Amino acid sequence: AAAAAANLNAVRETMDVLLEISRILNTGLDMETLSICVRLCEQGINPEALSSVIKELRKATEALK
Amino acid sequence: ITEAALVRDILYVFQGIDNIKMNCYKVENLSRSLRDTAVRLSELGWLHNKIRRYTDQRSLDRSFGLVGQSFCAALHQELREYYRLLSVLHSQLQSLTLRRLLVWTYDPKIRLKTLAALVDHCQGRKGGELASAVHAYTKTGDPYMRSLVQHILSLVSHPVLSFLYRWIYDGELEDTYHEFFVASDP
Amino acid sequence: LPGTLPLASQESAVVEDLLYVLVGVDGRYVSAQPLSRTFLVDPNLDLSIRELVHRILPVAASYSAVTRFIEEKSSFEYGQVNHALAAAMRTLVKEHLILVSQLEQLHRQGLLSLQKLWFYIQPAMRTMDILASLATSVDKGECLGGSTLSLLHDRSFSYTGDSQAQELCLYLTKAASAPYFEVLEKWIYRGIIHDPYSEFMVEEHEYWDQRYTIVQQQIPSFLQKMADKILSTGKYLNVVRECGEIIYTLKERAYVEQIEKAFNYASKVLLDFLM
Amino acid sequence: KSPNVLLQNLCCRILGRSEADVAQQFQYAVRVIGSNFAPTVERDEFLVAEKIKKELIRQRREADAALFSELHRKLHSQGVLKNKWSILYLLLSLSEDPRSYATLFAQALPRDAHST
Amino acid sequence: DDRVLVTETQVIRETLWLLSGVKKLFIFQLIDGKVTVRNNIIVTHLTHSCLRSVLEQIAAYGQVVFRLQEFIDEVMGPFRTYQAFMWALYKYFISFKEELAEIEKCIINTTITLAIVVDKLAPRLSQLKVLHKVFSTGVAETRNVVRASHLLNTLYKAILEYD
Amino acid sequence: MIHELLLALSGYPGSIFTWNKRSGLQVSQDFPFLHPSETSVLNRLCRLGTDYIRFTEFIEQYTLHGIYLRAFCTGLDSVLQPYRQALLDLEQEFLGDPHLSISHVNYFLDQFQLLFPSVMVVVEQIKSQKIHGCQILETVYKHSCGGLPPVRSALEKILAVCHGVMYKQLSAWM
Repeated sequence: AAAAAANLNAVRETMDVLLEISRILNTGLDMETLSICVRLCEQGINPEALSSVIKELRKATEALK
Repeated sequence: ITEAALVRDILYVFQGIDNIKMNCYKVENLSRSLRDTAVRLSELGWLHNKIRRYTDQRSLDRSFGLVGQSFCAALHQELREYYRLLSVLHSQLQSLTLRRLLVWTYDPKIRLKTLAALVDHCQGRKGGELASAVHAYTKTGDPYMRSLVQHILSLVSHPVLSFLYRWIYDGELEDTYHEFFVASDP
Repeated sequence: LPGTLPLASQESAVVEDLLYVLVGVDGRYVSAQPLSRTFLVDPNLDLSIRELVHRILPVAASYSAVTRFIEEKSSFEYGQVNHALAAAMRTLVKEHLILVSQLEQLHRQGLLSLQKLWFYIQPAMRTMDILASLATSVDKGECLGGSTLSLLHDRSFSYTGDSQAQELCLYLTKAASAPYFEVLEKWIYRGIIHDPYSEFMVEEHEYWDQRYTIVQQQIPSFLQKMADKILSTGKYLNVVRECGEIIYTLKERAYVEQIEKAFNYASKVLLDFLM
Repeated sequence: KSPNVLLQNLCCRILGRSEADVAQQFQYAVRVIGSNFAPTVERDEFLVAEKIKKELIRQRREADAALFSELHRKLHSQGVLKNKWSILYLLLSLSEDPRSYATLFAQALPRDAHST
Repeated sequence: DDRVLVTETQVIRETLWLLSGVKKLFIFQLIDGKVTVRNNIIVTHLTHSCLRSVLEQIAAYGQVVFRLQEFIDEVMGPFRTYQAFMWALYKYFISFKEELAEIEKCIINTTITLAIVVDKLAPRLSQLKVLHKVFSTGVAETRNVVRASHLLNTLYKAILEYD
Repeated sequence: MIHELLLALSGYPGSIFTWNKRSGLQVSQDFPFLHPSETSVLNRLCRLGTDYIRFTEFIEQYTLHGIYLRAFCTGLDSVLQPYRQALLDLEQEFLGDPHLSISHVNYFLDQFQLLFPSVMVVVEQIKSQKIHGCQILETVYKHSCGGLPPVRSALEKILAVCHGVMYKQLSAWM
């Protein structure tokens, strides 16, 4: 109806602002990957643990390339 | 008197507009633990006056020169930012408290400490003699001040290097106000 | 009037009053006394509290002597070293003001008991105990210039087994030495000596052994090994000029080796200039 | 979705593969994420903010340090984000400088003082 | 005192009609050949007086376009000069009308408010003010040879002023 | 009240922001809904509105005569263009999030607050000394050697278009 379209707008905003904080900080993330890391952080997950993973899978994708 | 009410007036004393009234901003009840922290916070707003009076008294007379403008018009780019901080702080008042302000406004307690003491060391200096008295603030060593004043010098010394690059390649000095160190005789 | 207040509840009044004294502002019951600061607590208070209050205050008294070291040793008439020492000694004060903010916001939910407080500030009771010892040992014997860079190199050697106050006293001397090592790279790679305040180890005058002479006091006491090659390096650069990067590290001599690489060239341009 | 199926999308975004191909890495990602799920430090967005400004100032980029302060307020303005501490704690960690000591400065509280 | 409390977008549509030269509008009700704002118009904001201020300016522009439309009307319903003069004026209006009409498209189908449509129409409300002075000398005047000579000579004089 | 103000800064005065023929734009008196401390910043904000009104009133009046006065006003609107454009923007930012206060609105003007004041006496010297003819191309030039970078970059534009007249006449004669 309406309250189901007002929420899809307030999420496209926040997902557009977090993409600005992401580029001025020069994280290699992009709009597709960043939506995965946000969902995870909503359920409650150690960002000291989740960031060690991303700092590793990005560190192994080079040995294969 | 609620703590929130103090947070409402302090966000104005940071500008000059006065419970807190006007040299210390004597506040006039409430508990002693509140008056003391207000006093120091209110006084930061008083500094903002001393730096505002100069960029308003000298933006009036037209006999301050060409350097005294690039200085009086470089104390404003370092004030719009101080007006952006007051913007952010006001949006959260709708939560922040006194002890939370101290960390927020601990850094702009220094920039408003150098600028409010940079406009007193150069009071009657006009022309190049002012670009030589905002350079005697660079021999300080403090990595936070020596990288602030060494920027205002890069704006104040632009008009000086405008006569120089004129009086060297074309030899046509022109300054109705006597600023350049090369004085001509009619 | 705490005598008419219960035990388990009046504790909630001291913790939010004590949470202000650590900033510098006076308090409600635990007040400060005029001037090494002395404090007064209460005539009628529970003895099970006053003995623990006196265990928290030594981070405030050790703070009221650092914030007064910043607002004074920032005056120009103290050299280009006692300045950058007061700046790098200010960032820690900023991080100490954040640690008091996060306590008040955690105090609103009541999750902050007095016993819980004594454990939270422990990182602050060790740091603000180091700086309150340098700021009282740099002003005891009036130091400015090199003699303020020596003291930060011995007070970093005493904490050789702490590994926590040895990372700190390396962060200060790494930042309180950038001004000194910026006048040196002008005296070795060239002959000019700026030194607006009298702090450098080499001063000039106005037949040639009285031109430049070492000042003995203002020696960093970790360049004392090469106090003669520095003076001899620039001196050779001037008898030719008028005719026609360094970083500080501990247990690593990358700057002691960097000076020899320029003095070994300073002579090869003058000696060849006379042959 | 669930965090277990969601962790596998990540391994397919970073590494370009299908879930039938990359299963050794996803075996290593469950080892780290699992058993380290609960947050270990007290959560506050204030401290993490004063560390992204302190970092963009350290790179002589003083203009973006005052732009972040305007982007961090908009996050609160809309209000679709529950844990704003986590996503900033992560974006700060993956930050690279386009171009030492940290036991002196402010660190987060340990959560060991409380009986978790 | 009662007021109608009109919405916001409705004003811009009405303003476009005033620009078009149409009459009998719920706003800007003329009385004696002089368009004039009503008295009960108010928006949720703008304190009921600034609205009377901003509309009063646009009204001054309606007068410039209403009078010209009255002039073109009094030629349609063999001078060979006025009739040849309106065809130039009439030709200018069609093109001017297209820009105003186009804007109306972007209203029904992007946010649009008062302060935006005005600044978008700056290079038109400028060109329009000239006609209020060029035509003022073509209307203040009896013989058919002096009304056509004095008009045609006013242009060649008014152009040398703008060179 | 926001959209109310953004019109008062445009040249349309109302009940909240009365207009006086001598002093200029100013707030009427205390208002209960708003705080009593804001009554100052607005008065500091109106010191800018008074400039634009007294500008556009003079621009329209064209007053004295001469092409060099016509072209000066013709150019005077060009330097005044970024002021309008930067004002249209304020409404867009307020249309997005409804948590922005007058503080941010006052902050946005920033550059216009330090420019108008220095470009106000240039007009006053003209209307108070009957500066007729090409003598304007010096009265504006004697103020073009000012220190303020923003001003040094504003009047130079006006002198850049005012020269277009001389360059028109000069080539027509030579």
